[PDB]
Amino acid sequence: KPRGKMSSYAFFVQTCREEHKKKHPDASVNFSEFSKKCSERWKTMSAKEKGKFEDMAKADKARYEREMKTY
DNA sequence: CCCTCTGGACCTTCC
DNA sequence: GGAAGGTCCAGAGAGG
Repeated sequence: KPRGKMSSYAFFVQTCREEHKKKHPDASVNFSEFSKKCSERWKTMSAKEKGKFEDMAKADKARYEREMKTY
């Protein structure tokens, strides 16, 4: 079962969590409040501050298709 | 000694 | 429109 695609937002939240952990390895992390602030941040980002992540998504999009052609 | 699932907010992909 | 299925997850149950 090939993993499902990961949107730019999925990549962004993963990255926000990697970035948050490294500087605060003491991290509580509440499902509801981590989600809210990641998406509150995604709003204040620009079409190309986001680009870094859509690229990661376009890549993982190609990955899915490639694994998909064998399952 | 060492994968899967569940709750749920939020977002994009897909029907 | 809105379901499906991603991201964030600790702890428990299932199994090597």
